[PDB]
Amino acid sequence: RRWFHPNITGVEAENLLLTRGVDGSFLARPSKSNPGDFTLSVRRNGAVTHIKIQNTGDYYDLYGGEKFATLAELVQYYMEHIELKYPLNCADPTSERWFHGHLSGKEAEKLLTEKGKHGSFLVRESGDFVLSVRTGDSKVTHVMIRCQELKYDVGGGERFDSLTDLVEHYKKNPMVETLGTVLQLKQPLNTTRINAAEIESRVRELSKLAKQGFWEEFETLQQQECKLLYSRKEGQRQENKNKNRYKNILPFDHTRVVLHDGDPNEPVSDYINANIIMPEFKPKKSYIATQGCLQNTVNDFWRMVFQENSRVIVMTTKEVERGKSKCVKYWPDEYALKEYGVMRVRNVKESAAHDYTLRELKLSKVGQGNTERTVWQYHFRTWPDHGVPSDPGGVLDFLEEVHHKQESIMDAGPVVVHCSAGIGRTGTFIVIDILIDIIREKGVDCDIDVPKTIQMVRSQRSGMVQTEAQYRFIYMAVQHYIETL
Ligand SMILES: CC1(N)CCN(c2cnc(-c3cccc(Cl)c3Cl)c(N)n2)CC1
Repeated sequence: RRWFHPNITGVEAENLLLTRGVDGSFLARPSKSNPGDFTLSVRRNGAVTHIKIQNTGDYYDLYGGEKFATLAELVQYYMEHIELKYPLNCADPTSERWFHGHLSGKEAEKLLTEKGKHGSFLVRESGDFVLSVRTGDSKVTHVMIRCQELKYDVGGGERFDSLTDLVEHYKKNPMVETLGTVLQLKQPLNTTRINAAEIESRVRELSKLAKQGFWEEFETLQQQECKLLYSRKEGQRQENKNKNRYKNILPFDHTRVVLHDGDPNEPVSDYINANIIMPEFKPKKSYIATQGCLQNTVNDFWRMVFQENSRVIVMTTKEVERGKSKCVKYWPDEYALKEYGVMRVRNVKESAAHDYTLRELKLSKVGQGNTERTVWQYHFRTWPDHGVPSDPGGVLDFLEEVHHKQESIMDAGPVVVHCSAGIGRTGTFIVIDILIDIIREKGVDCDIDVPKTIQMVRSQRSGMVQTEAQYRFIYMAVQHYIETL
């Protein structure tokens, strides 16, 4: 993911492509003219083209292109399909997990001693740098990194174009001390795990200017999304193409929900754009993250709910937003009964609350009375069209009610969560739910690691949690939950 430059202007991007690139060279960067937006800068016929990528929270929407779950998925699509031929690699180490810019040696030794383990390492500024590694069961070793005539070295041997190239080389070819100690660079020092009780302190520190600390942390998490390019073959099958709301936003094959007992006369009846999400990766405290139904996928949706024994559905979109259909109406009007293929649904009662509507549904298979179960649909109706709510209170009160409903039901299957694409708002609600559940069981004195949790959810469905605004909202929601305990 070296084609992503987090700190360059459009002029710097043009100058980089015109002087260090060739026709077909490209890079992506965050927008400066509209923070929250991105730009794909591409060299074609000796000139540079700047293409806008927008993300208001649901997907990356490339101008003159398609809608994607991650920037890595976007780039992989066009590199395997204006030509994107040559990534122009970024030498900036700001978004590396192990880079701690202006941090002192005293503080760095305190962090490796209190939070490190064998092979924990960090790189900090001295124009020179220091590589600090903990080894043992123990001790801290400091390796001086010289910057001489724009290249990096540890005092001998090879000279690197970037700290990234230097760190990767010494991860592959470890330094050995003359008495035998292997300076193993096993893992970056963990600085994001916090005690839940100290959430306020961390939010305060992250709200300070780095763009704030939140931006730096979120972009270091995005840098790791190239580790998550898992296969999505099933969603690409001709037979499944029109079952996807967005052509290129697909479920990973390894976690997709497989639909069994399909119409024997239907060649492909096992697909739905949905993934099982398991915390720390029981059916009960698991989730199904899915897209908003299409008219042709309503029956598949109900086959999924029935098969998985799901008793709670969380809908985080209106049916229509900004004049566009985000989810078809897959449930009957209040008091009505409808058949969706082999599935029969009665809408028993609707209850309106400030931020949401609850629909008590009875789902059963046609011809089998004894299969009836109640499915509780919580429909969050006040999420803004773009961005996130200004206050997490409403979302928390809603999740608290959803949690208690699910907890009250013996052997309930995973909670189904959906929005439009099923990755932005969906991923945001699931992550908040996972984090608050840890504070429920383990109490205020528990460890929480927001980016670790999100990377874990993102390994089960593409792009869960889309934006820096949602990333900050997750911290704000955890903070508010702890503050009202
Ligand atoms: C100051 C700095 N340059 C930015 C903040 N920082 C970190 C570190 N680690 C993560 C992390 C944690 C768990 C899983 C994943 Cl995948 C990630 Cl990437 C993160 N998001 N930010 C430290 C370096």
